[PDB]
Order: sequence, then C-alpha cells, then structure tokens
Amino acid sequence: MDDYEKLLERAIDQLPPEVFETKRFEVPKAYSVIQGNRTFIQNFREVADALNRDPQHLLKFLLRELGTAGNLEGGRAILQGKFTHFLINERIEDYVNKFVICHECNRPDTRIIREGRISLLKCEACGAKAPLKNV
Ligand SMILES: [Zn+2]
Repeated sequence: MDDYEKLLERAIDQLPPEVFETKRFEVPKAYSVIQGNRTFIQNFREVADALNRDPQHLLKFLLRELGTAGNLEGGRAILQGKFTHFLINERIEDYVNKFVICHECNRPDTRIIREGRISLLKCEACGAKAPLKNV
C-alpha cells in the first residue's frame, strides 16, 4: 500500500473533478540532486506536488532561495541556486512520510487544525506543526 500504489488516475490529471474521490498524491523518491551548485530536478511534477501542491508557490520558493540565474536546464528541470534538495525534500518528506514523522496523526486527543487543503496545520501535541500565522 506504499510502493505499489493503487492510482486509478480518476480525475487526478486532465479528467475534470466530475468524479468524486480523494486525490492521494504520494509516491516514494522525491528529492533533487546536488551537482556543484545546481539542482537537477527530474520529477518536477511529483516532486513539486508533494513539496507544494500549488506549482505557483513551489516555483516562487525556488527563485526566492535561488541566488543564481535560475532557469530550466537540460530537458527536465535543472534549476540553479539554493534549492539543492533542501526545502524540497523537507516539505515533501513532511507529507509523503507524515506517518512516521508526525507519529500517525490519526485521532490525536488534542486540538488540531489544518488550513490550505492539507498544506498547513498545528501539532503541538505529537511534536510541532506550522499553522499559518503567529498570534
Ligand atoms: Zn500530528
């Protein structure tokens, strides 16, 4: 149930949200490669989703840390800056591997909150989680 996922491709790509279902975007291996001073992204599609469901954000982040030119090299997505599988792997591993890291946040007997469509939340109980703003 982890590796050999049961992806039916039901409205998880071009198929409009006509069919009701839960979109489980999680697949092993989701990190870039450190090459001198550039990141050779190969799964920009999968790596991007997990690292950030929204492509607009993920992209704004690579440039925000990319101190170099910043562009797509090769044929996949070899950017250049500071996105050396740093923030990428961290965020992705947070969601894809939220079970072993979040300690199976099933029915926590605490006050949990999630905002941004499974993007942000708090887990002061089973560790710590980022809600959104600091009041
Ligand atoms: Zn938790």
